[PDB]
Amino acid sequence: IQRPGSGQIQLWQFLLELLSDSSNSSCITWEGTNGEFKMTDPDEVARRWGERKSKPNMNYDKLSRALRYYYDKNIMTKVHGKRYAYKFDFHGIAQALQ
Amino acid sequence: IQRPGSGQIQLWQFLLELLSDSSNSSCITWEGTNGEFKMTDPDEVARRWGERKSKPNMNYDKLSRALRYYYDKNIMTKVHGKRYAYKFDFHGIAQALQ
Repeated sequence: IQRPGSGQIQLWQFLLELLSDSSNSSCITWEGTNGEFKMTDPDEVARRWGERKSKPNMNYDKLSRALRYYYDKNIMTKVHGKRYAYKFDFHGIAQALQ
Repeated sequence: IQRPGSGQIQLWQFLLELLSDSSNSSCITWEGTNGEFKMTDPDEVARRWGERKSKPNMNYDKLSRALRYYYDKNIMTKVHGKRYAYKFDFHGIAQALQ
């Protein structure tokens, strides 16, 4: 776990940070089913990630590629049939906290 | 979030810590459905919590009462139809990380 709001934060924790504050819902919001979320403005999520990390040329293409990497790590999966929807895996997140 | 293994740890984080290590499965284990777990030896979980917190007279009666408190906080719910089964709520856990 890194310090909330920090530049060293990992992507999984950054998305949980944005989700924890309902005022972010115009760009990213919980869906209601445990751990499932949707990027209501995926370009805005990518912009905010770019700004946190000060990474030039960050965009949704790059953000989605990073999210795909979490599947193998058991930290997240995509949700099919929905737009820009993903689901956190509690089993990998618990490990990521230690 | 507190330091893993610390005496100051909260109950929700202590249970995630035990769950993160599959070798604990004789007393507490993931069920497979996202966030659901079962206390395969609830008295052993209570003993380990008692030992972490150095709380005399800790027992399953007291542990279960603490778990009930998390329902109102949106951190956990009981699972009906199953023995000693509970489910973490990602929505309250995300907040608990900030």
